[PDB]
Amino acid sequence: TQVEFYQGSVLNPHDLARVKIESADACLILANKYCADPDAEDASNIMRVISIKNYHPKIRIITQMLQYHNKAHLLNIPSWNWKEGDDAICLAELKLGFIAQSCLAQGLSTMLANLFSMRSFIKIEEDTWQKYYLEGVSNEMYTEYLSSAFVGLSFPTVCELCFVKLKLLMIAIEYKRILINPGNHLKIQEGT
Amino acid sequence: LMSATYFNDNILTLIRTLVTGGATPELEALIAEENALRGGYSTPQTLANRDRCRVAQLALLDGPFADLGDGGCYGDLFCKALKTYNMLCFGIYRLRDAHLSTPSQCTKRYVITNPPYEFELVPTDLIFCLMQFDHNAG
Amino acid sequence: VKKYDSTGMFHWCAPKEIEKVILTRSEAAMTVLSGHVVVCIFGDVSSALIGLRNLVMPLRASNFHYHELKHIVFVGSIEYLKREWETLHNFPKVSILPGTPLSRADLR
Amino acid sequence: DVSSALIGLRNLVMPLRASNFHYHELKHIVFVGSIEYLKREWETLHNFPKVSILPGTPLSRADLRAVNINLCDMCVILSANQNNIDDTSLQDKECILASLNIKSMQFDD
Ligand SMILES: [Ca+2]
Ligand SMILES: [Mg+2]
Repeated sequence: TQVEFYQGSVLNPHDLARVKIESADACLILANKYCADPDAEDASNIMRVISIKNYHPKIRIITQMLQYHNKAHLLNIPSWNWKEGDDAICLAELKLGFIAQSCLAQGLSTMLANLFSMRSFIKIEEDTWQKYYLEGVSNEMYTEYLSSAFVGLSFPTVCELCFVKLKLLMIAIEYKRILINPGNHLKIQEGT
Repeated sequence: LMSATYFNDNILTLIRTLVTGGATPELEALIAEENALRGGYSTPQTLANRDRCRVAQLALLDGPFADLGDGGCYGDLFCKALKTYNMLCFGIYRLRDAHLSTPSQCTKRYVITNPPYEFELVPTDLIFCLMQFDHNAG
Repeated sequence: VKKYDSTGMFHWCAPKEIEKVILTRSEAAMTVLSGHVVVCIFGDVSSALIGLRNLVMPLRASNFHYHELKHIVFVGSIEYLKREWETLHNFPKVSILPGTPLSRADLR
Repeated sequence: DVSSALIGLRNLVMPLRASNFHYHELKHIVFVGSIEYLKREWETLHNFPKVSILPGTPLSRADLRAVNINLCDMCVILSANQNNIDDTSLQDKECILASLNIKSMQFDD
């Protein structure tokens, strides 16, 4: 009841019309990260993007790019708009950024990776390292518009109130834009 | 990332500004225009928007965290650090054999994400920290 | 001479010559490298590129103190380094060492 | 690239030089591409005037700004990779990419 499949090529406009792409909320393109020739796969994804933008230019595209120089080609497409949500997740760029962040602080790559991954709540009877690790990993990063009761306070105050009362930990907010761990001088507002 | 990139469109730019270090769209526009990075003369305006929170790790073995780290709970240390140093602890970088009674020579540590308030803390633990910045340290 | 980006949240310096920052066996021997970052590249003439700019870009974020920056050294076979150097000649504190990362003498 | 085939660009410039047009109506010719292919085919293009060669890639915006593409009389796009690429839909790689790149270009006047 959640997944349907259809046979067709992205380069064919009729197949794109069959799946009612004009009413689709987004289009997701997956890449073969283990191809023998990365350039060929990057180019094939480039023309998949070209075809889907040719059919519907306003559709949202979330696609993987194996290389940064091939990623820069997408920025030259007239329909490729970052404001709309055209997200070219660059595997090489993000992996190198994670490696550099691990260089700044070891063990941060796994901390970031486990946040994006949806994990259940698993317990282990015996006291091992895996028990504590699985307890930690079960936490994911979510986003929510905050309540109006908090308005009129500072971000650290709301952090303490959420951690002590609601058992919730805040890392970033929006100021009336994304602000990561804003200082005590910033004040929360309505619709945060 | 895809699912996380779909259910919240700002996740990718948050990752790029927390990992790459503030990849503003002006820089992306410049890169797309030039296909590379070129030199330029200094501008005094580049010294006011650099005050952010840096990510790093800090040790509980010494310093003012030792007293609360000698058998204390995670919640008390987190609350005290948040109150005092504008800290934000989102995980513990704990040695694999730290919880074991037998003292080993192992050094590598694992990550526990978002430990509870009543979580028992070990003095030899490392925690992940978000700090401020000062512009006159050079 | 560009030490901050247009927004002003990054570190950078003037371009340098290819041989200006390359350290040989002896040049690495006298020059003491401590508190730095080692990066071991494997590849050959037919190997593909990587895009190492994003590996060094966040290390240059300006929300860190300048004295907290880290030297960067790369170790690999000189063919691949000279192949990709066209995109890495504009960054400072970048050393290139020909050879193989499997050699113990190079790592010493 | 180095393995790409030749084109025979003489007939591209030959009719522009027809003498039934006024001399002041002639047009400068600039080519943009990777210097390997240009030095490969230059043996048949060293005898013509008003012919500029620019190393690089046509997908680069800076190169097109240097050429002053917005001021040109006409821009044409040719790919020698139309033969080495096996997949039919992929032989129009660079032509389509560069066409969309120039179409999406923004210019200030
Ligand atoms: Ca969970
Ligand atoms: Mg159904």
